[PDB]
Amino acid sequence: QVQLQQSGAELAKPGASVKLSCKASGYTFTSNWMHWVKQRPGQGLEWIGYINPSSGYSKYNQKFKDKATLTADKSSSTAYMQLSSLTYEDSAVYFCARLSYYDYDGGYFFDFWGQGTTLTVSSASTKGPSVFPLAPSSKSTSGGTAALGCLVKDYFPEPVTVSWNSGALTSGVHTFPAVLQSSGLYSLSSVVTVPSSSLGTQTYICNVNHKPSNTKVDKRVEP
Amino acid sequence: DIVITQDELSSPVTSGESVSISCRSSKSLLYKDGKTYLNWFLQRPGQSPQILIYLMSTRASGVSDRFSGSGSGTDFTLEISRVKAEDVGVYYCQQVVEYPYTFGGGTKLEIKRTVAAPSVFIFPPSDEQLKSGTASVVCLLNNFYPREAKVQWKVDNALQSGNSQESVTEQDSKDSTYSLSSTLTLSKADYEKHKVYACEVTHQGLSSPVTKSFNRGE
Ligand SMILES: C=CC[N+]1([C@H]2C[C@H]3[C@@H]4CC[C@H]5C[C@H](O)[C@@H](N6CCOCC6)C[C@]5(C)[C@H]4CC[C@]3(C)[C@H]2OC(C)=O)CCCC1
Repeated sequence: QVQLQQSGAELAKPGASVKLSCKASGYTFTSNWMHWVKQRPGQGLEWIGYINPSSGYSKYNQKFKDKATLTADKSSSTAYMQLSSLTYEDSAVYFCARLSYYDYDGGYFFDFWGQGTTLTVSSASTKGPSVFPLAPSSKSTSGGTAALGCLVKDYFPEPVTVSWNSGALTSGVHTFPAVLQSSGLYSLSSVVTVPSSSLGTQTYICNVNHKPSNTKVDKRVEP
Repeated sequence: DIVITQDELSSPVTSGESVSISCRSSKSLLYKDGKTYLNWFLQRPGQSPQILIYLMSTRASGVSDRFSGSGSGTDFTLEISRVKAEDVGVYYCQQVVEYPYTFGGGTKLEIKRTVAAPSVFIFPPSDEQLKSGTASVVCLLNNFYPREAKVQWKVDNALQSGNSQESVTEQDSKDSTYSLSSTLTLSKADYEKHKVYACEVTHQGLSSPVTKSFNRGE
C-alpha cells in the first residue's frame, strides 16, 4: 500500500519554529519528488515547494522561500518541512504529496497525499479536552437503532480526532465540526447509531486524540 | 505567477443531472508540445485532495468515466455527466505548466435530493460532567434535507436564548443528508433547579414541530 502519513497536529508560539514530518511507505522513497501544500479556509490551496529526496535539493514558491525548509531522510523514508519565525498567518493545514510522472503521455501530478497536519500559531497555552459519554437510552432510540456518542469539551487548539472501537466502527459516525465557546475553548460531539439489540453485548468506546496537547483518552459509553 | 480563478459555488444539482465547473488562468497553460498542463482534484469532506483529470482532459487512475475535462489555453471546464452522491466536495483546478504551481480557490458542489425529516435524539448531561459544575444537554438531528432547521430549547416550558450552540456536518457522500447537534450549556446550579428539558425541532420534512424531552433524574 503506497501511502503517506503525516505527524499529528501542533501548537506553536509566535516566533518559534516547527518541524512537520511525512513518512512514505510502499515504494522507494528516493524515486518520487515530495511536494508540500498549504490549506486555509477561503484561501484555497497554496503550493510551498518540493524536495528531490534522492539529491537533497529543494525548490520553493518564492512566497515560501523564507518560511519553509524542506529536508529528507533516506534511511527513514521521511520528508520534513520546517516552518520558521511563525505568525498567525501560518495557522493552516499542511499536506505532503508525492509527484508521479507517466513517460507514455508526459503527465505528472500529485497521486498520493498525506492526511494533513494542522498547525495553530498562538500565545495561548494548550488545553486537552474533557470527554463525557452521550449515553444511549429510550430518548435516543428509533426503530431498532440507538444513537450514542462522546462530548469532547473545552480544548485548545483545534483539532481533536475521534474514532470508535479503534476504527472498527465507521458506519453511522458523525463527528461534528468544532465550535468556539465564549471561553475561547473548542467543543465537539461525535455520534453513532447502532442496533438497539447490541447495547447489552457490544462495547462502545470513543478514542479521542488531542495531538496539540499530547493527550489521548478512551471513554466507554454505557446505556 | 499565474492566477487561477474559479467560482465559489456551483448551482446545486439533482442526482443524474449534469454539472459543469469552470476554471480560468491569467496566462495560457498550452505548452509548445500541444499539451495543456491543468489538473482537477476533488477534496471530499475531511480528506486530502484526490486527482481526477490531468493534461486538461485525461482521467487519472480509477476516476469514473462520468468526469471529463476540456478548454482553451486559458478557460477550462470540468464536466460531470450524471452527478452522484459521492461527487460532493470541493473541486480545485491547478496549473502545473510553470513554477510556482498555483491553484484555483475551489468550487463546492452540493447535491439536491428529496426532503427528509430529521431523526431527533436527546442526551442528558453525564453524572461525571455534573460533578465538575457544568451541564451540557445535547440534541441531535440525524440525516435530514434540506439543511435549514430550527432547534429551540425549552426548560420547564421557558424558551431559552443565548445559551446554546449548533454545529452541522457537510453533506453526506452516500445519502446527501446533513446532521446537526444543538448543545445547551447550563451551570450545575441552574440545571438542578429545573425538571423538564426539551428540544423542539422545526423542519420542512415535519408536518409540525417535534419535541424530544426528559425530566432531570429520570
Ligand atoms: C517548463 C518546462 C517543464 N515542463 C514539465 C516537464 C516536467 C519534467 C519531465 C520529465 C520528468 C522526469 C522525472 O523522472 C520525473 N520524476 C522525478 C522523480 O519524482 C517523480 C517524477 C519528473 C520530471 C523531471 C518532470 C518534472 C516536472 C517538469 C519539469 C514540468 O515542469 C513543471 C513546471 O512542473 C512544464 C510543461 C511541460 C514541460
